Amino acid sequence: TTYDYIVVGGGTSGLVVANRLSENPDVSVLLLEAGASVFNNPDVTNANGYGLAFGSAIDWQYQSINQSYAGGKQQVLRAGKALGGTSTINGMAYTRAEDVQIDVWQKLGNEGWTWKDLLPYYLKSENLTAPTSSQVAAGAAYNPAVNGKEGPLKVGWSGSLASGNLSVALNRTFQAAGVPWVEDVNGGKMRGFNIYPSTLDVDLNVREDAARAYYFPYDDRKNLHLLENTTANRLFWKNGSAEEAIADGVEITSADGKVTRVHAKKEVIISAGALRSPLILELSGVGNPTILKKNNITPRVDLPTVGENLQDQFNNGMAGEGYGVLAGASTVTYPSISDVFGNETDSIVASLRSQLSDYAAATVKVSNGHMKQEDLERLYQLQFDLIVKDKVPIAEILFHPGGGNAVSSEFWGLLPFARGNIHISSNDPTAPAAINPNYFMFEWDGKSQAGIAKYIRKILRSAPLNKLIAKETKPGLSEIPATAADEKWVEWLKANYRSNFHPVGTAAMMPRSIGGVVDNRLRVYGTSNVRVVDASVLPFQVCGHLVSTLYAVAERASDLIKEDA
Ligand SMILES: Cc1cc2nc3c(=O)[nH]c(=O)nc-3n(C[C@H](O)[C@H](O)[C@H](O)COP(=O)(O)OP(=O)(O)OC[C@H]3O[C@@H](n4cnc5c(N)ncnc54)[C@H](O)[C@@H]3O)c2cc1C
Repeated sequence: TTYDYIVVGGGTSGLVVANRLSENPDVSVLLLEAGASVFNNPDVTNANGYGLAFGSAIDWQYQSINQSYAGGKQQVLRAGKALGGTSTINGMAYTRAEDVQIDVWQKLGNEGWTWKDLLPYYLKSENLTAPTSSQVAAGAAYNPAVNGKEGPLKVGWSGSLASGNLSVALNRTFQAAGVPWVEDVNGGKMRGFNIYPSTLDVDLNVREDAARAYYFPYDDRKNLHLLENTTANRLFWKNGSAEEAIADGVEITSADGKVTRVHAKKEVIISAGALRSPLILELSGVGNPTILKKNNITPRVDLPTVGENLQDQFNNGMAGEGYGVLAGASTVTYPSISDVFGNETDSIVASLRSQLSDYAAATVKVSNGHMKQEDLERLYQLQFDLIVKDKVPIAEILFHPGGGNAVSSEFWGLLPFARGNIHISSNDPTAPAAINPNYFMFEWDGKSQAGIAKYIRKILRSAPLNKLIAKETKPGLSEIPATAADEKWVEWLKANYRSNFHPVGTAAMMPRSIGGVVDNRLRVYGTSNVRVVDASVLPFQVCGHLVSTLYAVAERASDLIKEDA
């Protein structure tokens, strides 16, 4: 039961690592996956099936604690339980990050993590199919210099894509609001309006999940091994004389309930997702001693920010009704703070600036003092500067034809300041975690969401879109009158929001001295040979949809692992 590498979690990120490490025929790799293949699951393969698998056997359906700042209700936190992980149930959108927000990773002390360093790995991951003439006419575009042609992840546009009145009107309406069309949001500058591509195999007309990309075309490799329906509980350690912890292997529970062990000669890579990887660490004795001791776990490594620094987004939705049939492309708009707030920007900025130290003080308490005031002030300053000085997008706004006369919009603030945490509730590896994203904790988080909603209301009634749109239907003017105060908007947003399912930061890549959990090679502090490679390591949220960046991070991590070997 001994392998060179064990990769825990055959998901979006884990499959990349397993693929790349097994390129060396003399290296054995074991993948552990709690779920199973969805190669033949038609609700996964369905190119238009986003949403169908929600609440099914392939959705973990994690649940938050009461969201005390958001009206008190608990929230489902969805995630894929499948070979391919969350890439099997997600919305398939392929968008990246702002260059300067990846550059911040190196600024805060993560050597080698910048846009210029990550770009080659975005390229390495990707195989973009160029749009057809009909797709071009609909608005599909790309910058060849920033798209890969040979990577495992197929990317492209739907065969159903055709030009229509709605997407043309949106282009014009956003341009009139000062937000122009851009050919590609994936070259490090995201601001603009765009007919975005998807993780789609256009040759087959199926969802391109991580397993179809990185696993199945390679499953004849004799040095790559997969255990499906197999849950990793925790790591166990070599018993020696030195302080530094050396992982010996992983304890697993199989479908028949048998608990056994597998061993790693080189390293254990944890890729179980942002809502599981930190828990695996805690159960292994890597985490906050107070939490471990409450659960009768002896610390192997005192690393009290494991599970801290959880950052997620929340989304809301609006809708309109056309005079007639609405048709065309699905579109994304990434507006900056000044795009959303216009002439009130300076006042919004002044208010936010006056709040940063107070946000930090509140977050210190969330972490029971394990993130320091000074450190959080500096982290929040970096985010503030991205918003205010670099003018990174503060919102994602999707517009979709909804069939017939319907148009829907789905939107979210990209960079809320709220931080929460996730922690084990017991030493029992089956026990649900206490998950607390702290949605709506800070004024900016709700105020920006309300600003975005108000902006969308304005767009729906602006020229030339207002020639197509008869009225707003959600919330509509009955539910939220034209003269309603911001509190009415915030109350409505709180009553109707969903998690955006973009949790990051629970094993954050930062210097240990500022509260990081992993180093710049993704190695867990205090260990020799344990890495986390998944959304847990992102130290801040990004502007785009996560898989593109997670694939790139895992591609780069794979090279770092090989170099260390
Ligand atoms: C509904 C939804 C829609 C989304 N929309 C988009 C979108 O349109 N575009 C986009 O880019 N991103 C989207 N996202 C986000 C993106 O899909 C995820 O952030 C990303 O897939 C997470 O990758 P990961 O490697 O961190 O974890 P995952 O892909 O979740 O992988 C973790 C893997 O570990 C397994 N696992 C967990 N615990 C254990 C255990 N103890 N033992 C063994 N295995 C375990 C899981 O079953 C899973 O396969 C969406 C997410 C959701 C939930």
